[PDB]
Amino acid sequence: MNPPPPETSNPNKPKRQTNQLQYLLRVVLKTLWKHQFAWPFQQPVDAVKLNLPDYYKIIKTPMDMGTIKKRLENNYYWNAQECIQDFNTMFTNCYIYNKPGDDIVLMAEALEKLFLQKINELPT
Ligand SMILES: COc1cc(C(=O)NCCc2cccs2)cc(OC)c1OC
Repeated sequence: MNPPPPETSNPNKPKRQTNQLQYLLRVVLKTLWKHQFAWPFQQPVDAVKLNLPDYYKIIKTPMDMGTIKKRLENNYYWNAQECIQDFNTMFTNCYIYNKPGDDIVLMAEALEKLFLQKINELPT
């Protein structure tokens, strides 16, 4: 069975909006979303649908771009670094669950390179 997806709101967590977080939604996330390899990453891994009964037996900090998008829309994050950490968790989860050379890993590697390209320079 699937675990609950990561929270996208939390009333006792303080919220914040910054220029860098606005950019992370408007430019970084919304650009990566349109990439031809983004589709595996647009929603939480559904282990029942995808027939990955070991996924959440291996991956204990799940993350995906649909969750990140909702978090950005809700001003869930305190700063850009917190959001960037969720992207990095999403990519590393893929590398951990799989192995080098797998099609899904080739997709994550390409997306990670584009992500790094986009966050290399952030607004002030
Ligand atoms: C989001 O992370 C993952 C997503 C998928 C996924 O959508 N699989 C559907 C068919 C595919 C297989 C190869 C390319 S896409 C598979 C993974 O591992 C098999 C992942 O990593 C855990």
